[PDB]
Amino acid sequence: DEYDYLFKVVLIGDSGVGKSNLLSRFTRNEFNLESKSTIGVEFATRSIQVDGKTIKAQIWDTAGQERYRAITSAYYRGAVGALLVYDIAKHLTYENVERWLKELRDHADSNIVIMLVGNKSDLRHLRAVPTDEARAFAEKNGLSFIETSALDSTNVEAAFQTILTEIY
Amino acid sequence: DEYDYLFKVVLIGDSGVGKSNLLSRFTRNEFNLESKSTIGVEFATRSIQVDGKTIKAQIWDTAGQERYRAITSAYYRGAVGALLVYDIAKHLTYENVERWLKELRDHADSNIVIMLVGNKSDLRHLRAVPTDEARAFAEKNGLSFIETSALDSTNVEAAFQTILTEIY
Ligand SMILES: Nc1nc2c(ncn2[C@@H]2O[C@H](COP(=O)(O)OP(=O)(O)O)[C@@H](O)[C@H]2O)c(=O)[nH]1
Ligand SMILES: Nc1nc2c(ncn2[C@@H]2O[C@H](COP(=O)(O)OP(=O)(O)O)[C@@H](O)[C@H]2O)c(=O)[nH]1
Repeated sequence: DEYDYLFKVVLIGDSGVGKSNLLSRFTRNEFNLESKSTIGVEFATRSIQVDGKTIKAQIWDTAGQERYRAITSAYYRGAVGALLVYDIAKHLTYENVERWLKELRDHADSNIVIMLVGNKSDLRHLRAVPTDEARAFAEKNGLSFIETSALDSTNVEAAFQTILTEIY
Repeated sequence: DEYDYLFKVVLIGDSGVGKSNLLSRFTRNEFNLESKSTIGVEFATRSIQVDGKTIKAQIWDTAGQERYRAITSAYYRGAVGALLVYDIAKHLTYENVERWLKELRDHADSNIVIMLVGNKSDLRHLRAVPTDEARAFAEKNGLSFIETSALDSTNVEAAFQTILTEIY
């Protein structure tokens, strides 16, 4: 309705890291243990205050199954921010971060803000990716970093708040 | 990208009529009693080889929640087809059809192909909307008509095939 800006932010990362739940957690405060992730591409909006300004954060997610030219273009088109997500309890998903970074470099707009997100922090008892290793990688590649839990909500609001503030 | 044509078809109608399940049926022949409907807007693609050609039917669905210019325009933009859905066991969802037809009128392309769909035909013992009446309304408005059951699959693939044939 009435707002100041509209920013599109896309979620990327291995399937199963919790992208659909970061989306639902942030935009509707909903979480599902048994995934209700999109079968294709999905986006939902959340209005949030940033520096007094009302921003409509339109968050995108995908199963990544469909990759024909048209859909891949539509996904990144206009995106001013990207949350590159991995699962702190699954090292493989972090090992794939390098590839997702290249993906963004090959399809995203040049001015896109990227933030590395280690999701499922509530599973720290089974941690597979040391916070320090991920943070160091984040710094060396010039991008913000934070660990979240869509499950218990820790840092979810902060994560989007941060990337949105970096874009504005 | 190796198809011949890309047709965008949108699903509209009251929430709870079964749109997310028509989408899951059309794309993966799957049905969920426990709704996995999108929380905002989502689209998935179904590939079908017809006339030696290969067509990608990009089906869109909506939660109907988010309602702000930007997204409303993007929803109908480029759509060559529309499935206007109601629940045959809930008379109110049928009453709203006329109002849904109005939204297509001033938001969708004038030449968009519209098919009226009476879903949940498996709940015949709870029917609230007589078939002949719905069909008469469709007839008078120049709309195709069919009753489906995303739950037991009846006429779902046929409804899809019908509108695509009308669009192609
Ligand atoms: N423990 C835990 N599970 C999570 C978290 N976020 C998502 N999940 C779960 O992990 C699975 C995969 O999540 P899904 O959201 O479908 O992620 P996607 O495939 O990346 O989009 C589901 O079982 C979720 O309930 C989280 O922060 N903590
Ligand atoms: N009996 C019956 N239930 C259905 C049918 N299609 C969908 N449903 C159910 O009715 C509810 C509403 O469906 P949902 O797909 O989320 O429709 P939406 O809100 O229009 O997008 C869900 O519990 C579905 O499982 C159908 O053909 N028959």
